[PDB]
Amino acid sequence: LLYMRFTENFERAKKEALMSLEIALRKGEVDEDIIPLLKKINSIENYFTTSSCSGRISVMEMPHFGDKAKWLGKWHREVSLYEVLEAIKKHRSGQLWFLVRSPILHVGAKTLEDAVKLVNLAVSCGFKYSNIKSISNKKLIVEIRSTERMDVLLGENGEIFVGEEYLNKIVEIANDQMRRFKEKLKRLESKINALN
Amino acid sequence: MLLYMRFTENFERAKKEALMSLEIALRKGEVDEDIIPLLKKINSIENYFTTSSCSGRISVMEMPAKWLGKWHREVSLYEVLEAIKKHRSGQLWFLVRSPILHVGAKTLEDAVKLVNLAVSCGFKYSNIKSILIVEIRSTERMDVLLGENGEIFVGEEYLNKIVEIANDQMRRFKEKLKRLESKINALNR
Repeated sequence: LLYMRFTENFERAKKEALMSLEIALRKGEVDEDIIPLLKKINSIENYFTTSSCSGRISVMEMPHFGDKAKWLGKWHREVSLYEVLEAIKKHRSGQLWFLVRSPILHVGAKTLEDAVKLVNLAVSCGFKYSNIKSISNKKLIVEIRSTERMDVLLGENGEIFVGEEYLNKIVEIANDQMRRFKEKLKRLESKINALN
Repeated sequence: MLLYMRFTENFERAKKEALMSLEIALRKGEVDEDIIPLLKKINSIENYFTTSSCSGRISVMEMPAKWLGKWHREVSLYEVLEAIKKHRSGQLWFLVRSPILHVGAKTLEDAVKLVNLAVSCGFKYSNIKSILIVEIRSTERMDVLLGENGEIFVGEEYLNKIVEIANDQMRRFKEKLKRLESKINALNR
């Protein structure tokens, strides 16, 4: 590690990140929910954004938990029991899981001080799992993430273990968590202005 | 002020206090035996010291939290079932948590070298935390909804499967801890 090299390389790193975002947007590959937030972060002089996401609910099958797998259903919105049931109907092999995951934002910072300021702001907005993920000679990345999540086993190798009542309760909680993620992202967007 | 050569403020005093806290924890057996080797190795390195740390854990809890059961080892189905029977209100969850270590470091270079090594050993969520300190953490976390407001939604067969998967994670945790401990010597100069 070369001290202060990421600061020296910041202008370059930001320009490259902006080009990547510009194309991603025009290609319709960015979760629309957080497009406003990403544009806002990039409008602040000492930061830029890299690959990010706004939260997800998924019905997927994998050999063993943690070994991320095949997505039968993937949503970054709240879902209905119908949508989930349609995904479940496709289950054939491995462990079938219903997963809820927090949004994840990766942000480059010009200095260590800028990074710590952002981490502290993110935590204040409800993203307790925010921190400095990496420091290299090219850039310093801050990761913003929340603690909410769910991992429910739905079946294994074609067999389904749950019924409609339990599935209804799981979807209810899942949608509550998704609602919280969306609320926290909007809160962060409104407060990042303080970074100036 | 953030100083690269003074990453963890008052390192000397902090390490002296941390070593004192570890001595007490060891004597009362309040230290997860699974992480003892690693903790001792990290503190033997001049540029580091460990603080609030823990090994992987399985628990049953309810929140609107109240812990109904807590274990730092592979659990049995029956001890988990008994914990679940204590559920009365709120959301009932079965949780699996990765071991977590907090490490102080003399310089930023020391902190980054440790994060990079930990990540290479399987602790992908290792990072630099603002309180600055290094946090070492893995990814095999689990949060399973089991019931709500006194009503359990799952049966014993289902719980047995969850317990088996949880124990599989705990074994994976032990494996990663051994790999990290066997490589931590590289940080010495």
